[PDB]
Amino acid sequence: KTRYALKDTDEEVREFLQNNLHLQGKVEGSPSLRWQMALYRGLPGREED
Amino acid sequence: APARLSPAIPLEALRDKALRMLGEAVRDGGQHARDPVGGSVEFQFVPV
Repeated sequence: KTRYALKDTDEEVREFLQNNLHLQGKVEGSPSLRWQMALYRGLPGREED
Repeated sequence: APARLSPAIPLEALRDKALRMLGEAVRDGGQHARDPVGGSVEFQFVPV
């Protein structure tokens, strides 16, 4: 969203779709990030490994 | 009179309680709970 706001189009998004890799931070980095990971992992209706 | 002596308490039981208290405190700190024992990190860590 901020890239789109900073004068970018769909071509730039496609080119930079795999540029970022460090965004997948550890689950212990925040006191509430464990809850989000737990709900995203351990639910029958939400399975994404 | 040779003054008096300080009152005595069970040293081993107090030491065991202090050890388990510090263990619980460090476990809570590792778990990163939002509710401190004394309402702040100071009142949880400094006295023990």
